[PDB]
Amino acid sequence: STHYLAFPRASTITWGDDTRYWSWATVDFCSYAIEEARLLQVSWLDCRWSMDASDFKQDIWYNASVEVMLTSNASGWNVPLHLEIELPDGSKQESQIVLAGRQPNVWFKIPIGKFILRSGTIRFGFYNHEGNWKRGLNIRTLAIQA
Amino acid sequence: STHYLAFPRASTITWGDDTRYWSWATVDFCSYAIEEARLLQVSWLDCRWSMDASDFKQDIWYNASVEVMLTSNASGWNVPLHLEIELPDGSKQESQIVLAGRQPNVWFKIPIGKFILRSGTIRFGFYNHEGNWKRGLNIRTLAIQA
Amino acid sequence: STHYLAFPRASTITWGDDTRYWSWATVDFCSYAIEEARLLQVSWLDCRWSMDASDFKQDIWYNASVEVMLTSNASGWNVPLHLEIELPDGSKQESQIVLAGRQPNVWFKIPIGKFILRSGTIRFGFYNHEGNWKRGLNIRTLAIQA
Amino acid sequence: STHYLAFPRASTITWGDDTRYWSWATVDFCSYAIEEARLLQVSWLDCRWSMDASDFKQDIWYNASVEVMLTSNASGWNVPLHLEIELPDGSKQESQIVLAGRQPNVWFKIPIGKFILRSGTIRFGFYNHEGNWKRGLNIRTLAIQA
Amino acid sequence: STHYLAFPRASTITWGDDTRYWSWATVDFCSYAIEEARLLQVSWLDCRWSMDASDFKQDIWYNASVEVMLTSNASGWNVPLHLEIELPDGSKQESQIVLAGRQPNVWFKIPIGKFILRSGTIRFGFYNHEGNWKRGLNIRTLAIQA
Amino acid sequence: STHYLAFPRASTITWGDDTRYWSWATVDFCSYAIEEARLLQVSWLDCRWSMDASDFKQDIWYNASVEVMLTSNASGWNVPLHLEIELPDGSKQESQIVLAGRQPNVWFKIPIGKFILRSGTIRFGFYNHEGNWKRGLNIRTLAIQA
Amino acid sequence: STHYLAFPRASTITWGDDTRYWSWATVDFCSYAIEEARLLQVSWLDCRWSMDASDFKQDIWYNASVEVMLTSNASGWNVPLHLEIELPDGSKQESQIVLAGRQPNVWFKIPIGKFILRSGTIRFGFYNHEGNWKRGLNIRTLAIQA
Amino acid sequence: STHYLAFPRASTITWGDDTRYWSWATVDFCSYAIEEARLLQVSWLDCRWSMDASDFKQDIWYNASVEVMLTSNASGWNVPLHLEIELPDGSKQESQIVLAGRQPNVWFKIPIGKFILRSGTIRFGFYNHEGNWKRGLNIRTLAIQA
Amino acid sequence: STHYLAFPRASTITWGDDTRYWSWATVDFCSYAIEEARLLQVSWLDCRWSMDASDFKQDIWYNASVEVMLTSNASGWNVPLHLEIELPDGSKQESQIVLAGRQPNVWFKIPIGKFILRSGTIRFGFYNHEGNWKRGLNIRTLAIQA
Amino acid sequence: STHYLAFPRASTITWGDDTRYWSWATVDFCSYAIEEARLLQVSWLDCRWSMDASDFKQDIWYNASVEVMLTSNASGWNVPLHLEIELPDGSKQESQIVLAGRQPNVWFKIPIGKFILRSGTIRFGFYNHEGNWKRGLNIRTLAIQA
Ligand SMILES: CC(=O)N[C@@H]1[C@@H](O)[C@H](O[C@@H]2O[C@H](CO)[C@@H](O[C@@H]3O[C@H](CO)[C@@H](O)[C@H](O)[C@H]3NC(C)=O)[C@H](O)[C@H]2NC(C)=O)[C@@H](CO)O[C@H]1O
Ligand SMILES: CC(=O)N[C@@H]1[C@@H](O)[C@H](O[C@@H]2O[C@H](CO)[C@@H](O[C@@H]3O[C@H](CO)[C@@H](O)[C@H](O)[C@H]3NC(C)=O)[C@H](O)[C@H]2NC(C)=O)[C@@H](CO)O[C@H]1O
Ligand SMILES: CC(=O)N[C@@H]1[C@@H](O)[C@H](O[C@@H]2O[C@H](CO)[C@@H](O[C@@H]3O[C@H](CO)[C@@H](O)[C@H](O)[C@H]3NC(C)=O)[C@H](O)[C@H]2NC(C)=O)[C@@H](CO)O[C@H]1O
Ligand SMILES: CC(=O)N[C@@H]1[C@@H](O)[C@H](O[C@@H]2O[C@H](CO)[C@@H](O[C@@H]3O[C@H](CO)[C@@H](O)[C@H](O)[C@H]3NC(C)=O)[C@H](O)[C@H]2NC(C)=O)[C@@H](CO)O[C@H]1O
Ligand SMILES: CC(=O)N[C@@H]1[C@@H](O)[C@H](O[C@@H]2O[C@H](CO)[C@@H](O[C@@H]3O[C@H](CO)[C@@H](O)[C@H](O)[C@H]3NC(C)=O)[C@H](O)[C@H]2NC(C)=O)[C@@H](CO)O[C@H]1O
Ligand SMILES: CC(=O)N[C@@H]1[C@@H](O)[C@H](O[C@@H]2O[C@H](CO)[C@@H](O[C@@H]3O[C@H](CO)[C@@H](O)[C@H](O)[C@H]3NC(C)=O)[C@H](O)[C@H]2NC(C)=O)[C@@H](CO)O[C@H]1O
Ligand SMILES: CC(=O)N[C@@H]1[C@@H](O)[C@H](O[C@@H]2O[C@H](CO)[C@@H](O[C@@H]3O[C@H](CO)[C@@H](O)[C@H](O)[C@H]3NC(C)=O)[C@H](O)[C@H]2NC(C)=O)[C@@H](CO)O[C@H]1O
Ligand SMILES: CC(=O)N[C@@H]1[C@@H](O)[C@H](O[C@@H]2O[C@H](CO)[C@@H](O[C@@H]3O[C@H](CO)[C@@H](O)[C@H](O)[C@H]3NC(C)=O)[C@H](O)[C@H]2NC(C)=O)[C@@H](CO)O[C@H]1O
Ligand SMILES: CC(=O)N[C@@H]1[C@@H](O)[C@H](O[C@@H]2O[C@H](CO)[C@@H](O[C@@H]3O[C@H](CO)[C@@H](O)[C@H](O)[C@H]3NC(C)=O)[C@H](O)[C@H]2NC(C)=O)[C@@H](CO)O[C@H]1O
Ligand SMILES: CC(=O)N[C@@H]1[C@@H](O)[C@H](O[C@@H]2O[C@H](CO)[C@@H](O[C@@H]3O[C@H](CO)[C@@H](O)[C@H](O)[C@H]3NC(C)=O)[C@H](O)[C@H]2NC(C)=O)[C@@H](CO)O[C@H]1O
Repeated sequence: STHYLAFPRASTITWGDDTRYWSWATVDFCSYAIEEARLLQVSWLDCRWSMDASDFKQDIWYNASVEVMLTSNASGWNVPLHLEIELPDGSKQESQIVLAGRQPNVWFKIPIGKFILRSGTIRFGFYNHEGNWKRGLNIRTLAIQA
Repeated sequence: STHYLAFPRASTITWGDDTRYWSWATVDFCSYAIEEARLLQVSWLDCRWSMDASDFKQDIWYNASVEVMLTSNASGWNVPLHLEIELPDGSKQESQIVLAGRQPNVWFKIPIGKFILRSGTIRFGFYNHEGNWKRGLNIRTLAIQA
Repeated sequence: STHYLAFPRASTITWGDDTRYWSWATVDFCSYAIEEARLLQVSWLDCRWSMDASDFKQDIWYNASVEVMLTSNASGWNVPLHLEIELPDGSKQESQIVLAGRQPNVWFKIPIGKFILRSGTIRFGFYNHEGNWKRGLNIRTLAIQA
Repeated sequence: STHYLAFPRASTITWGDDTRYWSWATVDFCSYAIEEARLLQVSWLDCRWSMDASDFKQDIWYNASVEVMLTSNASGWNVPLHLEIELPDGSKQESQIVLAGRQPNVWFKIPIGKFILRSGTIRFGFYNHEGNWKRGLNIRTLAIQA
Repeated sequence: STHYLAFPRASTITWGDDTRYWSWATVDFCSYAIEEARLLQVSWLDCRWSMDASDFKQDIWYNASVEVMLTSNASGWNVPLHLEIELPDGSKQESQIVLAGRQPNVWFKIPIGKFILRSGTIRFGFYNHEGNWKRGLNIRTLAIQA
Repeated sequence: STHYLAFPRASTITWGDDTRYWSWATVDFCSYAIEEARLLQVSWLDCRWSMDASDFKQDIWYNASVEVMLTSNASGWNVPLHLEIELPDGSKQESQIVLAGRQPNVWFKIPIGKFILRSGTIRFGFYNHEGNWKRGLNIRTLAIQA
Repeated sequence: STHYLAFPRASTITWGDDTRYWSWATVDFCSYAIEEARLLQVSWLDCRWSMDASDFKQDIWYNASVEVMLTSNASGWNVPLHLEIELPDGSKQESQIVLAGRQPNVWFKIPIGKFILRSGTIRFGFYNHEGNWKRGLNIRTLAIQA
Repeated sequence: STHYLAFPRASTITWGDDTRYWSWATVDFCSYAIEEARLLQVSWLDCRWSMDASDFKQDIWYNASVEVMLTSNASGWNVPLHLEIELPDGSKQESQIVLAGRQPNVWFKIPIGKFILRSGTIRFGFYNHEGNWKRGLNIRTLAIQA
Repeated sequence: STHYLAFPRASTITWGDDTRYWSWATVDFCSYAIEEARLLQVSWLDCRWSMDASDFKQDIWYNASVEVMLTSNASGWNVPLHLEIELPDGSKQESQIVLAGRQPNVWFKIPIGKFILRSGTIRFGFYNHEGNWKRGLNIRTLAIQA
Repeated sequence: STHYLAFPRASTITWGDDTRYWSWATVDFCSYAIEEARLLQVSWLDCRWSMDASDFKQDIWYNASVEVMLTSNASGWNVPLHLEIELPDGSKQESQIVLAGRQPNVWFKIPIGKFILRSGTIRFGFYNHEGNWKRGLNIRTLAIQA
């Protein structure tokens, strides 16, 4: 069951405020006004939510997902999209996914890992820092469940 | 626009795990499994979410709401439901609302106050500690917006 | 806000007129002479007000309460006191309360349910038909509010 | 002894919802929240409670009163205030009273007549339909006694 | 260019003053205090502004719009919302729109027709008189332009 | 609360169409295209909106204002600007204001009087007919409130 | 006591398979997966279960009910919904009900008549063939009891 | 998804009406009154529902189950319980199950076979005709699904 | 005579893309669409145009100005606004101006210095880095003349 | 929106300084003194602005236009006017326009192409090098927009 939904405005997005690279659109989500982050083009693709471990219950397994959509204009996804949960000790749940040739214009949930706590910043995010242009990824929300 | 939804499982509820007083029900909320906290009866009514200030962006006004529903069986609401945001310094946004004779079986958003930052625990919650029995309040989510 | 107060004389009470089981006392209620129904002892405990739906406004949520007092001599309340609103179609808001170990000699409002109308008899009441003796309940009024 | 109190919200008041002519104010009446109907000015003065005969016990004489207050701003009462109980057969207990030069700011009970039953709508009310402006009548409650 | 903005208080709304069906909320509109008409529920949905033809210039084409918002609680809009301009000769610009499955929580301008004059009442409005319940339409203003 | 905004295009302005004396400029006003009337120079300064009394609700006090701006080039305002509401009976709410030495380049609302109805043309306007040149007054809108 | 429950998939529904007019939704009913028939809109409303008399015991009175729910979007029910049991000889138990202005979002059982046997098709159903659009009826099950 | 539930009263049970061998108990099943068939003891164990093929849709695969419970007093189940669907042509889907040493006091669904149609009696049932005593099987319902 | 006009979009503005501090508005400038940079509030006030020396003619004196407007809401200008032209060798034309108590709502041209060339980046700008809040400066254009 | 206006004095014009062929005239442009380049007659028609790529923002599409006017004395335009943007790599946006038989004495914007950057001279210009005499073209400004 879902503990937190966090919307991309609560995240840090490199070039997030620069309309050459990113855009925002107001939409309804089960009666709540949210803003989707809509990637036009960027090379330093980086989206991180920062939350404290004390926000979460200890001695219980959490899983985290990011809900996204590829547009008809999608390109540059022939590279590994790195998925990361950083715990307060400095350790990392590292995984990757390749978004190339997935169906456009449907929402899908990318799992970004699992964690358990036994106080301090937890980072949830995805990134690709390579010199190619990523285009046409829409971000809806980070979900944290237990 | 909505930055965080936090579901009652992420909160501390006095007698929350005791099926004499509280129950839980799995439902769908925009593709996501959540559990509604469904009050049968309690005298110490207390629900608190704990989040850290570093979860939030500075130099911007946040408002916080709690989405609830009264059942057909609702009673004991002829008392002030106290609403509280506690900031890290110990200071408090205190307000109250009276839920008696409201429409049952419709979701409504109780505003619990505003805050702005210029690091540390922020508490979002509602409570009534009086010796009467509160009955038939369903809790969906805490919403934090900016 | 309160639409109708109905005093126990306007109700049907099994054995109401039999001074072995029930008694009446004249008192003042806000400038108005009323008679409290004071249960000495009864096994068939049954109190019903009958009012017509056309007495009430449609497309609005009503709640109904019964104001009572337990005496120092109270006993037999370790049973479910059944609470009922019967609508004209035959359908029922069924709930219960247990009066055992409440404070004696203070007025309290028992909620007996909620209703909304979209013509015909509406019944408001409480009953316990078990073979034990209920003792020491004083009834002041049925309140109907919106 | 009092069988029913009915508050003006349960009644039909011509222009009742129109704040050019009528207003409402929340006050307490013996633990119960009621709304007083407070006439600012109206020419078609008409207040009617509708209750069914089956609400009442047969073979017993009922009397009905309306508790009102004139304000310091009272005027237009140099006309007959018509008092009426309409029985289900269509027949009417007609009387009148002149409110001019009465003490302001004290509650007084206007008797509006008597009835006995041996099923159907009973109307309790007062009216004046003349082209002058009635001002400064506050209505508390209809009382029905036996 | 805009000749008149007319706010819903200047209009006739069936059940407009009845808080079971309609509500009002004070908001700012470019320096000016206006009241939005916020439909909770009604079956006889009818909103008409009445203005005289002499208010308007002759031998010039006017267009008229009504600015509205659907809430997240919107329902009953799977029926034709009738749009009408009645000229003083009795003739009518009749059109309709279906509001079902539109984006909630965004203002949009419904065009209600065009007219040209070559003295007497002009009616601008929208209605649906069917026995279903319309819910969750907020009305900002009628605009008349030329 | 505001009932009608009327823009200067809906008014009669002596020499309004003559670009030696008056000019017009398209601007946005809360999403609505309006045209400001911008006085360059005129001696017969006269601006009148004509609306019918039946456009307005009876038994309620209306106030009317005209929102204007003086430019840096303002002059000839060392005379009384006459403010007038003409009612259908022929009677007039006459007031005046002196615009000399006010702050330029800020919008301010000139109150032009009050009226109540207990059918026919109502005129709202301002004028000065003296042989001097009035210069540099920009007109935004007539507001009618209740 | 209940002899058969028959779910709408076992019935014939005009336009049942056409998602412009009807939809289906999988839900749980006491451990059993059923599909509710959910009317969006249709003009030829017709739902018939066909069962043989030999399915049933002779010399005993059966009653049949259909359990339905009106949605918040309900409309077109200001017409008689015809209720019909056709026996093998061709004879019919004809009755009707009007669903307009009933509470939405609660299950209720429509009785569709009675039969007794002393071999061949029995039809249980409801229909309305008029040119208006029926909307927002959800069907759970036909119940046959004795 | 479930097409028909058929309760044991609709079936033929050898010695069903003889309280030495079988008993019945009224219980609630998702708001419907049903009677469980509760085997005390019998040697000729035989339960058959009879329905006509025309009750069912052709060219679609049906499966049938019987929901039962073994009591703490269960015995004699160390034999094959024969499961049978007889089609109208006379052909039979024959299978068996052994109920010995199953968990008592939990409902479980015995599959009794599959069928497809390309008019006439279909028999669904289970039997054991051996001379031993079967004891402590409770029958809830036959389910037919597609 | 004017050689180049450069509009604030062509410049770097600290917090320029952050709507907490800066905003943009589309306006017409002699038939050309430009965006005015409109300061709401900022502490690090910094605006720099970057152009290359090869953009300019050598052996001729250029002067540079910035056209701005203070709003009615202006504040924090009781500090020196630093004006700067940086030449490619690293040398700087430094001057300052105090904007406090200037006329609001009129465009004025701030001279930011002079330069002459005898290849490389030239920076034209104004800044104030002090910890107070600057508010209500609108920027139209940098002008370069010779 | 417009990023730069560049006036013909900032450009190189073959024979620009020779009053046999070209002339200059001081005029006002939105408060700014500019000089129009007014062609009397020339055979080598060539006008080039030189700006550096670092003057412009990367990863964004720019379009460039030249605003001109033909005089009543215009002639020699029965040839292709070549339009050119040269990028630093040496590559070219080549297009052409024919100015013969256009309206004289109105400003019009000739688009000269589009560019995007992913450091060095960018050339914007128009030319015709043929041996005929071009006459009566007035140049106002190069506009660069994004
Ligand atoms: C050269 C190549 O392979 N392709 C180019 C892209 O690399 C380039 O993207 C930009 O790359 C720079 C350099 O990595 C990014 O900035 C760096 O990354 C982070 C920003 O948070 C920071 O830690 C580094 O200091 C910073 N180094 C710099 C400024 O060089 C920059 O974010 C990328 N820009 C964008 C818009 O994504 C793109 C666009 O510049 O061009 C390709 O040709
Ligand atoms: C007697 C009466 O009228 N009311 C009874 C209620 O008081 C009682 O609810 C319990 O009340 C007690 C005292 O208010 C609660 O105790 C407190 O719990 C809080 C938070 O966990 C703790 O901080 C206090 O120190 C603690 N004080 C104690 C233990 O005395 C207790 O939580 C309430 N329990 C519930 C389930 O609401 C109920 C049931 O005990 O009966 C009423 O009749
Ligand atoms: C049996 C026992 O241990 N306790 C006795 C009580 O049962 C008994 O109360 C009386 O109970 C009967 C039946 O429960 C009540 O009679 C019923 O009355 C209602 C209408 O009032 C009618 O619908 C029923 O048919 C009728 N059933 C009968 C007569 O069998 C009766 O009201 C109860 N009386 C009182 C005063 O409550 C008490 C009192 O006699 O004695 C206990 O020992
Ligand atoms: C002119 C004068 O001396 N007095 C005016 C009043 O007559 C007038 O009061 C309004 O009078 C009309 C007519 O009596 C009322 O309309 C009546 O309303 C009733 C109830 O709904 C309805 O049954 C009648 O058919 C209807 N008569 C009609 C339609 O003519 C109206 O209710 C009165 N208004 C109020 C607010 O009481 C007032 C207001 O117009 O002005 C006096 O000057
Ligand atoms: C003479 C002086 O000092 N100032 C002159 C201004 O008076 C004059 O303005 C014009 O004045 C005339 C007379 O007041 C205006 O004409 C009047 O207009 C109204 C209708 O608008 C009409 O009912 C009157 O009959 C008419 N008066 C006449 C013609 O007798 C006229 O509108 C004014 N014009 C303007 C542009 O405001 C100006 C301009 O003529 O000149 C000054 O010298
Ligand atoms: C125009 C108007 O007022 N109402 C229209 C509706 O009538 C129409 O519903 C369709 O109506 C037709 C005619 O009644 C229905 O077809 C009929 O019904 C059965 C089919 O089971 C058949 O036995 C009849 O002969 C057949 N008559 C024909 C085909 O003419 C049809 O089922 C209705 N459609 C639906 C989806 O309910 C609707 C939609 O067509 O439009 C209204 O405007
Ligand atoms: C029965 C059904 O299908 N739905 C019910 C609705 O009919 C009903 O709303 C009320 O409906 C009537 C008629 O549509 C409306 O009465 C009319 O009011 C108008 C405007 O005042 C007037 O012109 C008509 O003369 C009058 N018709 C009558 C009285 O016969 C009435 O305004 C509606 N009320 C509301 C609140 O919208 C609603 C509520 O009763 O219930 C539905 O079930
Ligand atoms: C003797 C032994 O070992 N066991 C005894 C059981 O046989 C007996 O149960 C009864 O068995 C008979 C024969 O199996 C059953 O009669 C049969 O009933 C069917 C269906 O009606 C019918 O087709 C047969 O003709 C009939 N067979 C006959 C008459 O021979 C009978 O239904 C069984 N009864 C019960 C209650 O299950 C029991 C009880 O007599 O005793 C065992 O000792
Ligand atoms: C403390 C006080 O009275 N004033 C506060 C403002 O100073 C503060 O504005 C921010 O101030 C900081 C400190 O100078 C600025 O940070 C600097 O920004 C420049 C430009 O990017 C950067 O080069 C410096 O490294 C950086 N120093 C840091 C971060 O340590 C910052 O830009 C200012 N922000 C704004 C919006 O102007 C405001 C809120 O930011 O709070 C005042 O109370
Ligand atoms: C001869 C004819 O039919 N018409 C004559 C025009 O051709 C002539 O204009 C001059 O033309 C020459 C050649 O087109 C131009 O010279 C060129 O200038 C460019 C750059 O300015 C340079 O790259 C070339 O090297 C150079 N070519 C040479 C020198 O051969 C010259 O610019 C033109 N002059 C003008 C004023 O446009 C005119 C004027 O002499 O006379 C026509 O009759």
